[PDB]
Amino acid sequence: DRPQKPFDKFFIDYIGPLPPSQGYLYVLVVVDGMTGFTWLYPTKAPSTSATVKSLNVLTSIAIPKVIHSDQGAAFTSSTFAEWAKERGIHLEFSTPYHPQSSGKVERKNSDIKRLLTKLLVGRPTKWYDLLPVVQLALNNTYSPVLKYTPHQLLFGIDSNTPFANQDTLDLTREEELSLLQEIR
Amino acid sequence: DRPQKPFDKFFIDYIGPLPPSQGYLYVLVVVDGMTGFTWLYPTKAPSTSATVKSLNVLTSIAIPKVIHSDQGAAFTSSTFAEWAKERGIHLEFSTPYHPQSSGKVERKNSDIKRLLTKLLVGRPTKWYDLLPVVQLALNNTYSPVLKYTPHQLLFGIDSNTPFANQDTLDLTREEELSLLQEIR
Amino acid sequence: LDAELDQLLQGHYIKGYPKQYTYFLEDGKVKVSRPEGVKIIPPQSDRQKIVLQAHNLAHTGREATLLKIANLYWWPNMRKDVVKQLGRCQQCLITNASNKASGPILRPDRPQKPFDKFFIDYIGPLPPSQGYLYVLVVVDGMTGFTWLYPTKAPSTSATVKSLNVLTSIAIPKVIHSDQGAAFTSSTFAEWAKERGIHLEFSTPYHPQSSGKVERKNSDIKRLLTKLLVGRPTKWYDLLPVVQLALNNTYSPVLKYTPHQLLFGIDSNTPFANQDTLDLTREEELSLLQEIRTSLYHPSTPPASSRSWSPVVGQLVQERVARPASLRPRWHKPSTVLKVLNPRTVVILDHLGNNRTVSIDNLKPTSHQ
Amino acid sequence: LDAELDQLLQGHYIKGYPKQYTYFLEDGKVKVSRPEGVKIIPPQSDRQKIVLQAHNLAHTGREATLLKIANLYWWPNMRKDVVKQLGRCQQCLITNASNKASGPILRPDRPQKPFDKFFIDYIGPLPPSQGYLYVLVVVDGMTGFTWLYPTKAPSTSATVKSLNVLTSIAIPKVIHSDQGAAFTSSTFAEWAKERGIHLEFSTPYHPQSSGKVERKNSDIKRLLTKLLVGRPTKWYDLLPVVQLALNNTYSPVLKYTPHQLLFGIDSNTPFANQDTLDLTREEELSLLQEIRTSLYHPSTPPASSRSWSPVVGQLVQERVARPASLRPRWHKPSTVLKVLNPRTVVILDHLGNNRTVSIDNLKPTSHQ
DNA sequence: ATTGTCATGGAATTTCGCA
DNA sequence: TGCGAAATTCCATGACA
DNA sequence: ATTGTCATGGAATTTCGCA
DNA sequence: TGCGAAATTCCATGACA
Ligand SMILES: [Mn+2]
Ligand SMILES: [Mn+2]
Ligand SMILES: [Mn+2]
Ligand SMILES: [Mn+2]
Ligand SMILES: [Mn+2]
Ligand SMILES: [Mn+2]
Ligand SMILES: [N+]
Ligand SMILES: [N+]
Ligand SMILES: [Zn+2]
Ligand SMILES: [Zn+2]
Repeated sequence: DRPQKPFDKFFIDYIGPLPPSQGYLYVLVVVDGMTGFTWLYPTKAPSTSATVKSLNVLTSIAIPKVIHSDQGAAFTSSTFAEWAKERGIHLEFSTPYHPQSSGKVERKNSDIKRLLTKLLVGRPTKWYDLLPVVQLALNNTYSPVLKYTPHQLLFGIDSNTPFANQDTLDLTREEELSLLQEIR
Repeated sequence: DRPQKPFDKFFIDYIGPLPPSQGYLYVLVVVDGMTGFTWLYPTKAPSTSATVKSLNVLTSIAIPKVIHSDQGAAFTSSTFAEWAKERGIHLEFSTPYHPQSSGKVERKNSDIKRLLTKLLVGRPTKWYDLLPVVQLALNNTYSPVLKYTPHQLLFGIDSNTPFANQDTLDLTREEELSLLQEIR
Repeated sequence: LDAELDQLLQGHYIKGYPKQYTYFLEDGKVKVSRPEGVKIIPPQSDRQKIVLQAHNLAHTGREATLLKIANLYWWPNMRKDVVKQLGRCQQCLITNASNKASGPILRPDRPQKPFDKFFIDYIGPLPPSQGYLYVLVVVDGMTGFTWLYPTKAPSTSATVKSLNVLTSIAIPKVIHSDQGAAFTSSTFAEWAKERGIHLEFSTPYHPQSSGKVERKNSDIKRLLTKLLVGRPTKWYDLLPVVQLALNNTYSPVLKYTPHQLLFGIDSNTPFANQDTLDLTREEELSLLQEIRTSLYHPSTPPASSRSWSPVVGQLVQERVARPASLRPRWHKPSTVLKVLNPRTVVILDHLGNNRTVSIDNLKPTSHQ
Repeated sequence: LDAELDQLLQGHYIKGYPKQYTYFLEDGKVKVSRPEGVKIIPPQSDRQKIVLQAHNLAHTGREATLLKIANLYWWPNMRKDVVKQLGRCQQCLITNASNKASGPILRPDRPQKPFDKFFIDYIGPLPPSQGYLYVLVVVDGMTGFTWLYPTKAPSTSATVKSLNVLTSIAIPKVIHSDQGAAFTSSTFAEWAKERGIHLEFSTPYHPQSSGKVERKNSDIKRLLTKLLVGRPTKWYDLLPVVQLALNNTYSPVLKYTPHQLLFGIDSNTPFANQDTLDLTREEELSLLQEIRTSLYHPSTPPASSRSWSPVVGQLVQERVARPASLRPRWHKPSTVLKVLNPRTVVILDHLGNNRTVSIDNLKPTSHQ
């Protein structure tokens, strides 16, 4: 078998609904399997059309051989199937209720969910503007298993934004009490 | 003494009043002394200002050393004197009632007056348009004394409009009777 | 196709496919092991489609299209098939730029006499001066002597009014102009026929062809600009001064002013030349006849290292005149009917009309 | 003057006036008999006035002014006095063209890494497509990899919105642009400082300086035109296709696509290159590091036979940016404070402000 | 059925003034 | 039959469209 | 305080296939 | 150790402003 490469496989999923931010409610999440590189796209719905609209942006930069997803409605529609067939992208579904990705991908999704919740607090409504910085953080985060960040693996260089202060990622005392206050 | 040259001396005079033609009533007449070359300019009056306006056109092509004229009001005004002084043109007047020019110039003026009257008949009113052709005729007319036309002497070449049919210039029977009819 | 490729798998020799390489079957396709790697050999019947798909990604030229194909395939003489398609791709043919220069310019003979040929043209629009917006410029080809007329428009009617005044002096054999509306109108044609004047037109969109007068426009504008420094642009009253000033200015290469070339003697203007004071007019005119014939004449410059010259029956393309945004800069290919001179041709614009056209507005169609 | 000319009439020798010629008095003026003829020798005190009157007829240069003067006068070293006046004539200095070319262009080093330097610029306006009129183009200097954003205006705000999306991927050390309103605004400056991005600006009116992106605009427009042949110019929906198409197109001189230069491996697009299928990612990234360093780099071309290079303290003139009709194309003379490189200088624009300026927008002032 | 041109000012080359 | 300086000629450069 | 670039397709040069 | 043809490299030309 040939070694794993960037663009071999993109793992996609929806997160949300979230509180409204500049009209957006969801985040489509794309993680390259080999590098762990993440792209995020705000959407108004977890629909096929929001998915296609977002993936059209990404697939103007790079096209994956395989897209992997759960069996969400957005990804199993025949429109989404027609879309992938048109681009020579093979679709791949985890069996229902049994999400399988990979260790590296699993951890990344955990990081994403946790990192979002962290800053989604105190400013539940301003996350749209924060998506850029969230991605830079996620992509310039050192990988314990590999000696390298996703940025390094994707581009083959150091980046001009290393996130040297590997952050807490856990919720402080004021945030737990005001996350229990917002969800009241 | 040095031989005579074009631009040595321009002989100017007014002819008119004529019947109105496109608003014009007079003809300023300019004849180069050495070549016999003629320029004609329609004016609305025999004034200094009409003279200056017309001579400004001519003197944008070539400037004479001397202008000769009779003692018409237009030419003896101090405005006209200021004008010539500005261009380094010396003014020269014939003594009153004794017009003297030169044989060549005298004959040319006769031709001009006669040629004008000839075509000024039957169409007393359309002479404005005819001034160009009148001048070409006058300037491509062979000079008995010299082997050459004014065109030839001025430019040193044959012209593309030779007036080979040296014309009658006298008034026919129909024209005499209709010149006696117009002047009724 | 399947026929030709079969004889190959069994190890017999086909012209084009080198015998020293080994050809096999794998995954249902004929392959070959080449220095760079293992490439698929498509059947001849598949090849046009492939070249086309590769070319169409970004409508790339020879090498950039080849490099896509060579990633997956090998077959004999691939570039030959690439070039075949480029030569048939309408979209590339009418959008790409040329990379061949025009042949070296002609230096037509100076008209032999004053009044043999006039070159005329309009300058403007200019900042309004006394209601006037344009200048008619008339340049005598032999002498350079120039006449200037302010107009309200570059119209036939204003052209005729000014030329009636100028032709009072002399009628010219020929008047050369570009294909401006003022000069191509039937009214202007009648006006010239009426007078024995032959109209000569530049090829379209090629002001180099009116170079004599275009170049004079430069001097006219340059002197006008200088005289107007730190004053409002009231140019109307200066036309007469500029006309006189330029007609009496020396050309360093000729050592004569245009006035001198026209009359053989300076008039009463500053610094009049006096060398012929002791000659008779006739002696003067004889020296002028000699001066006129011996004027410096420029020779055709060297061709550039990558120029083309038109050949009868060649496919060529005319440049689009005023191409809209995001539209091709070239017309569809057309054929050279006649080579008038190495810089001028008649083409059948495949409508098909005869057009006389400068090679500067032509490219030779690529890939034959 | 009258003093110097007197010693001459009595036959004694003055430096400058050759002794072998005979100098006399006539008509109240000192004269001399020279091969060409008899010329007046004005007193030294009259000479500036004369040169000036001759120059002013048509604001002529050296020879054409000389030829007027030599018609009437002779004195020692006339051209020296002519040139003295030309060097002081404001009107000629700011209106005449240069006749010296710029020194040969620089070929700045290719940025060493992706994201070291971005070049950005606007294309448009374009025929309206879905309400959009412009395209923001962002080109990575090392790779050529290009991003495209449709906008309604070439504004700061639209620039920021698109760059926020792009910088999601990576932040660049430097962003190079021209002095467009969108890029020089204080809002855009804050946006860059906020992110550790250094703004680099082209010298004004010198798009060669943004050559990397200007050149990419050509490819973008050229492909858009081809895809729109015989269809209405609905370009909005094609930006994404064009972006992808160009990022995956080979440069024949490099033998790489910009995508390859950025990632070291093709993605799932047609004709993907497969040479590194058996390498590990790390082996691939190591071969890419080597590929990046050994790319062809062009060298500075030969100077043209008549070029100038700037020298500190030299008088030079900046080209007027958008000169009005009948107005000078050059500013008043100014001084070279510093030679940044042979093609770039700081001048004191005699107001006096420091301006950094390309030599392409400079002429060296004539006659010292 | 038509076609580049020529002012400009440093440099290169020729001529002049003198022995 | 020669030298230094001045004069003249050469000619690339750019601008008219 | 900064700086030209690179797709294109004939031609020139190098390499390949074969003896 | 050389030949004819094919492949590759060279590079002037022009267009982005
Ligand atoms: Mn899901
Ligand atoms: Mn009278
Ligand atoms: Mn015109
Ligand atoms: Mn710009
Ligand atoms: Mn024009
Ligand atoms: Mn631009
Ligand atoms: N000719
Ligand atoms: N550099
Ligand atoms: Zn094409
Ligand atoms: Zn001046």
